[PDB]
Amino acid sequence: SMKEPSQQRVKRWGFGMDEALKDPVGREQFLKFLESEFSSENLRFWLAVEDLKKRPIKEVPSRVQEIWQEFLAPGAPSAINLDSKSYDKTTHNVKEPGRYTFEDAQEHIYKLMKSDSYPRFIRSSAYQELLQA
Amino acid sequence: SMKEPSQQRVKRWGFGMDEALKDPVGREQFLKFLESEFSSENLRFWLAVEDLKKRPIKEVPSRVQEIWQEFLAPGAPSAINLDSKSYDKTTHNVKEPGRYTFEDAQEHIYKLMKSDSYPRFIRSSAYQELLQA
Ligand SMILES: [Cl-]
Repeated sequence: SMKEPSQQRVKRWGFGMDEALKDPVGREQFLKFLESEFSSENLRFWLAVEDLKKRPIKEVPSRVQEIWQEFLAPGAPSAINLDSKSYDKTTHNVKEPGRYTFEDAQEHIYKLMKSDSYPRFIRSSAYQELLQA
Repeated sequence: SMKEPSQQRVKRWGFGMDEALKDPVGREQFLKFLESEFSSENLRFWLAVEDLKKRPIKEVPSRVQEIWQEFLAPGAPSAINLDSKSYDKTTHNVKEPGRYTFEDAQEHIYKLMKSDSYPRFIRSSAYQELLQA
């Protein structure tokens, strides 16, 4: 059987959330507390996403839908609150898997073009000749 | 046959990149210009991602892979430059479709637990009782 956690081990859980989460007993105690006050949805969602990262790839589509059904869908039994930006991204990912793969890259490239490609075009002889016409 | 773009139309492309892009003759001219100076990869990538967002969903995985191959894979013929953050997110999405569906939400929730769930656990009787006894 497991040995009683030492004083130092228990104290170390109060040094930061990562400390508590990496210790399996610390993590158990953190969750048990939150359940006792009906406030565990956030940690349970975090743990469900951690589990998602380890699953075999062919399982991902069904597991993604399970997490959405449990935590984020309409009427979800463990509903969590997100900021609008992160909610929006998530819904698009769940409902349109793969479609938004390049979303952050595309926003980066759009911003660059506004500062480089497009201003060069407006300055070009090609554009001036179309103005004339 | 098409008529020559009026002076008013050509002028309009100068009120913002969005104006140039939504006019299909403006888009054509912008691209033609960038190709003449060998700097069109950024717009070509942008246009490929716009196209992706219109494709049927069953076609999205193969199309995602085709965009990765043309602009982003090793030795891509139309290689683009991204910032590290964008490139990391993109690679994960391409190589592990679906797995990072909840990335931004999980980060939101992780940071929230640092300010809410975690402190509540440490100040609880449950934790403080352990420490004492
Ligand atoms: Cl409290």
